[PDB]
Amino acid sequence: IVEGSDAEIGMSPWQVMLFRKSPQELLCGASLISDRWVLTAAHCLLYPPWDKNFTENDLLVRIGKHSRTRYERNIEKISMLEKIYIHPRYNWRENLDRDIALMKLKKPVAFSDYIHPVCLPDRETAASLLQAGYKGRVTGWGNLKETGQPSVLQVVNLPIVERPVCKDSTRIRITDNMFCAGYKPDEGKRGDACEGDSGGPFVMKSPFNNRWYQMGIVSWGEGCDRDGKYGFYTHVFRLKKWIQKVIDQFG
Amino acid sequence: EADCGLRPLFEKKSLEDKTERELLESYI
Amino acid sequence: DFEEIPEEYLQ
Ligand SMILES: NCc1ccc(Cl)cc1CNC(=O)[C@@H]1CCCN1C(=O)CNS(=O)(=O)Cc1ccccc1
Ligand SMILES: *[C@@H]1O[C@H](CO)[C@@H](O)[C@H](O)[C@H]1NC(C)=O
Ligand code: NA
Ligand code: NA
Repeated sequence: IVEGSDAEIGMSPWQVMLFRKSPQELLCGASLISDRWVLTAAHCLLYPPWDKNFTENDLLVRIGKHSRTRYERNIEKISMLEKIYIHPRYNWRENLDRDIALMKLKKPVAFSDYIHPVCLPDRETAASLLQAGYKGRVTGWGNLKETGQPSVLQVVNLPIVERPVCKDSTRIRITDNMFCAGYKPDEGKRGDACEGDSGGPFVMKSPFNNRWYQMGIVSWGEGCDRDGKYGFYTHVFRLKKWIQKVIDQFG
Repeated sequence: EADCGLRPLFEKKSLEDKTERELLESYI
Repeated sequence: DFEEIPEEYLQ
């Protein structure tokens, strides 16, 4: 996360770290959506241009974390993966269209002060909140700048950007399964996700019921926090039919 | 599930985090 | 850079 701040304790209790077994290293962010299911970006698991194609046994998820590097004894919980599900129409070839994946845990994780699931948006909450100017929050342990790494979880609040502005900022083909967020060059404030934040959540707090909803997944950007560029996020609601299908048939 | 999105150390205790108001204020 | 995690999770 670029130009963010240290998270407060328990600020993002749905935050999940995707952790490589060997070598032991951070792979990505992710989010807890129930006691057995974790949501992330497809490119965290499958990205052929970078020779990335992880299997279940390659990975762990670490839940309830704050420190990036410490083993947080008595606080974090570490889970093995039973199964990975990637969206069947995930487009890793071109533009990361439908950049979404689910991971089912081998065993349910116990909730605590530091571990708690985020909500997924219904159609109405999505319609109400996914509007240009409305801010969401992005969290992760990724790089602090494009060209370094945080001691603890970072957080940054960023405004959703008008779709034409998103489109005009890039040569990449944007789709309805993405939205973009970030400040404009003139606005003064700045901030962005960066490498390592991939797969983490873009959340919004509904003013209707005071619950946190995951509207987006950290997906892609040209560099990090570049003027005139924006961060692109998987549109969780647009792909919720797939999410529900997977959970309903495999859990 | 039914309890999703309500943080034990914040919403469940009626405590606000330091920047959530920035979000609320943007929801015009 | 990372602190070692308990062996039980790598077994
Ligand atoms: N670039 C850091 C960054 C910045 C903002 C956000 Cl939201 C996420 C991220 C992290 N995501 C990533 O780094 C992902 C991983 C695969 C390629 N990728 C990119 O962002 C690539 N961006 S890119 O090369 O400028 C344009 C691009 C976008 C999609 C497919 C191919 C090329
Ligand atoms: C990625 O991994 C799976 C399983 O090991 C494999 O079948 C597939 O062909 C690989 N490449 C992809 C999905 O592009
Ligand atoms: Na364009
Ligand atoms: Na920017």
